[PDB]
Amino acid sequence: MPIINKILVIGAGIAGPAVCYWLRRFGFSPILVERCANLRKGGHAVDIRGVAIDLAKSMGIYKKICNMRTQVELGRYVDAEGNILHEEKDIEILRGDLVQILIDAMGDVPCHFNQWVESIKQRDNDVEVQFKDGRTELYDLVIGADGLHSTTRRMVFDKDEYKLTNLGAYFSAFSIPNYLNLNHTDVQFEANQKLISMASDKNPKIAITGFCFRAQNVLNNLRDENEQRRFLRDTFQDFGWETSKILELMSDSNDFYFDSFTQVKMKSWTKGRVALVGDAGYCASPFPGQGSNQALVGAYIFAGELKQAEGNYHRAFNRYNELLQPFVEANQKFGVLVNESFLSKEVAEERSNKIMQEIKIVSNMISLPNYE
Ligand SMILES: Cc1cc2nc3c(=O)[nH]c(=O)nc-3n(C[C@H](O)[C@H](O)[C@H](O)COP(=O)(O)OP(=O)(O)OC[C@H]3O[C@@H](n4cnc5c(N)ncnc54)[C@H](O)[C@@H]3O)c2cc1C
Repeated sequence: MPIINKILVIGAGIAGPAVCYWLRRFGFSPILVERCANLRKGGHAVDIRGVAIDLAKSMGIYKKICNMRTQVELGRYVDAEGNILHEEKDIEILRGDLVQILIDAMGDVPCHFNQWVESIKQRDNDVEVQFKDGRTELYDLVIGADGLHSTTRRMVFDKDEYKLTNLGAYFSAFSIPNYLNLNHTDVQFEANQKLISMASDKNPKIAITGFCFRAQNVLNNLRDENEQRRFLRDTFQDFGWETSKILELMSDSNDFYFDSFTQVKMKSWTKGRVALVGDAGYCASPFPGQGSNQALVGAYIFAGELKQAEGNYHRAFNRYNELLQPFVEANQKFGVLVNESFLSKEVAEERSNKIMQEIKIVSNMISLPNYE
């Protein structure tokens, strides 16, 4: 039936650039748009596991990813005065490095920045997208790759067609000058169900920080970056160790990110000519560390099923939904299990090791169909 070619992909994270790669490789014409003025490369290291590694090999990015893998030599745990409590010592790679690798591998896929989708209107034979500058454009399909808080999901699906479950924890990531001269070293301070960390590895001039904490009934409006910064500053006031200096340097950080630990549950990730890929449809929260693997696997399956459906997008979408659902369900379950213990050392480590082993295993329990 009618050929599908022109496809809008909204968001340039992991899922968006990955699905553009596979759509273009399989003979479609994806167009990538991003709301931010440039690529957002902030964020902590991610773990590429299992069949996603085979995808990286097929994508010709495996060697690049191995070359960019994290080299941290020393984990260090300290108390509020900086006394050392303890020291320690699939691919782990900084999120931004993976984003750039995927963008680079994309080839000739137009990538547009500072783009604001206002509305998405499904018509008989296409989807009409209006942008906040008044422009209207037509696409055969539209893909939300826009993350946990997906604008696309909100425009396309009714509120009773998705459920966000906030698990009661929040995290932040941002970069600062490496003022403690950490050398391939990660330092972490934990107290009172809060956590702060700082690590310098890839770049000796820069340290990436992270914050983790639990909160309930948040009064603040956390959709705004300034309110996020404010809530973080207020939560960690008087926390100890290096928190004060880190929060001071945060004012000049250009890669700030803040979010909740939240799972997205939907009976379907697709509606008509619209599909969600990655956190937009299936976020499992950071707890199991599967966000990137889900994005990479979902991208491949989405594009493959579309290729084989030869115009029948509803059939492709149904198979996409069905084939990825078991992996997502497993990941979300493991996320909830991790939640139950997050914020004796031996018991805790033993329980954590079992879950991580099981996460590693299910990452290898996906069949990747042959689309070529
Ligand atoms: C800057 C950044 C930092 C992150 N840091 C961490 C971290 O440290 N730890 C962690 O566990 N997870 C982090 N995440 C989430 C993590 O990347 C995801 O869990 C997953 O790995 C990949 O999901 P995704 O590609 O579907 O969505 P995301 O990586 O969230 O990417 C979404 C992309 O869509 C863009 N976007 C959003 N709305 C619109 C719109 N209306 N129009 C166009 N584009 C839009 C975003 O700006 C972003 O580039 C981060 C996400 C971002 C964007």
